[PDB]
Parts: sequence; structure tokens; C-alpha cells
Amino acid sequence: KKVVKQKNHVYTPVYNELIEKYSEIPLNDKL
Amino acid sequence: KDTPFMVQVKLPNYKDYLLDNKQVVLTFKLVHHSKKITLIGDANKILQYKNYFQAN
Repeated sequence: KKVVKQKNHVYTPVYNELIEKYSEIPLNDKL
Repeated sequence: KDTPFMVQVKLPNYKDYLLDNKQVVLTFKLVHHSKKITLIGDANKILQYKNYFQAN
């Protein structure tokens, strides 16, 4: 038998976020 | 409905359709979730925009 990964059980408002932030690229590894 | 904003949306002057299916959901999310909106422009245009938002 295979499960269907039932429940995380905690709820929230969705809020696809309104106020936007500038998204700097964090590809700063060692150099 | 609790996060604060005072976002400003411009509204151009098309023929008889008065919004855009390009830009309708983005400009209705703010009027649905806002608490005080204001309107600057022509007299009957802001009248019918108040009518349209309150009626829609």
C-alpha cells in the first residue's frame, strides 16, 4: 500500500505577499 | 487586511471598458483588502469609479 501524505494539521492565511522587496542575488561563495 | 499600505494605482482613459484584463486582479486586490481609498481626477470619472468599485 502507498500513503497519500495526509496532514500537516496547522492552518494559516495564504497571503501571496503584497509588499515587494528587491531580490539581491546571494551567489557570493568564497571570492 | 492587516498589513499597511498606501499604494497608488494610475487609471487611464480607454473607451467604455475602464480597466484592463491585463490589470484587473492586481487593482482589485487592493480595493478589496484596503480600508480607505481616495480618487483624484475628473468629476464624473471618479464618481463612476466609486460606483464601479462599490458595485463590483
